[PDB]
Amino acid sequence: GDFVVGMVTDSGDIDDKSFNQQVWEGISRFAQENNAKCKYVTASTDAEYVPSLSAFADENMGLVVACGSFLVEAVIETSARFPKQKFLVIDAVVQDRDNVVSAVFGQNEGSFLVGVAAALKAKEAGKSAVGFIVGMELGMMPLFEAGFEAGVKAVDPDIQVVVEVANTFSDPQKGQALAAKLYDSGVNVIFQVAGGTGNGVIKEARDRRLNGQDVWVIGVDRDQYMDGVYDGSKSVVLTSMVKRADVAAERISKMAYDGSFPGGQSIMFGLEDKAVGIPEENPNLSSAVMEKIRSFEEKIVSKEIVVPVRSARMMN
Ligand SMILES: O=c1[nH]cnc2c1ncn2[C@@H]1O[C@H](CO)[C@@H](O)[C@H]1O
Repeated sequence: GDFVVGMVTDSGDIDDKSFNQQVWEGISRFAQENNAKCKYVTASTDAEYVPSLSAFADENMGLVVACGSFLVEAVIETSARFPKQKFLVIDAVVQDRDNVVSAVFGQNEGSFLVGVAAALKAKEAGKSAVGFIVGMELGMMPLFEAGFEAGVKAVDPDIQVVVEVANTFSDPQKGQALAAKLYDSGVNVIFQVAGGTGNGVIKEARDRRLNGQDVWVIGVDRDQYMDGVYDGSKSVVLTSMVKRADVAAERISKMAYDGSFPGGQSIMFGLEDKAVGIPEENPNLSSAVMEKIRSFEEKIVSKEIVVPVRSARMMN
């Protein structure tokens, strides 16, 4: 009865205020605007990955969307079994499948920009360390730390980045504990790249500011400024590393619907497509800080500066 897009995620939550929420929102917009339909399913454990993709393929969906590095192995296999079914992989790469499109993001380039903002706010308070909390480090996740460190060092090579890994994208309690550990050490800015877990990092920052501690958090995926309002007016969110997975999902769903699915291609959504970067409006960033950030953004887009894909501590 309708062209249908089906989303399979490893997360039990599409309202994570971040990544899964952006993907579902993009699929939802495509459906609403094109008189089509959509649905999703959660694959909590990997024993569910293959059967979940298979069921959708068995219903002859217009497009099957798989989110994240965890589902890659299952997509690689399943796409070969259903050569006529179109699949879209977000946040990972699949090769040798003419029925699969891989959407990847230049998140190292966008993270460079919030690294500049972080280093400037830290210097403002005489701090020589900033924090970074990441959900997991598999797949393309290391790009966030690589770019964040690069942006911080571009401002002041002496500022250290202190890293904490949660090893989960769905545990806010853990996010809060790791944020408390970093803030208790004297850090005043933390960039969180942790999906649902990250909501706990934002909560901890809100609680600290409420009681007079001059701390900040940088959000991810969505513009999380409102998520950080703690006293009715002010927000603890300095800025956010926005990642338009919604645009990717919506646009590729439309290509599938129209017959122009770019099967077998990896499409990079980067800083020049405005697919990653910071929000257009930033109440907590001064015009001077904004100028510095846009200056760097221009050099990255022109390739005058190339942002690494792995941080110093992860390189030989
Ligand atoms: O549930 C998830 N499954 C896989 N990856 C995720 C999930 N949530 C978040 N990310 C990854 O972490 C980054 C920051 O939130 C997201 O951009 C995405 O790359």
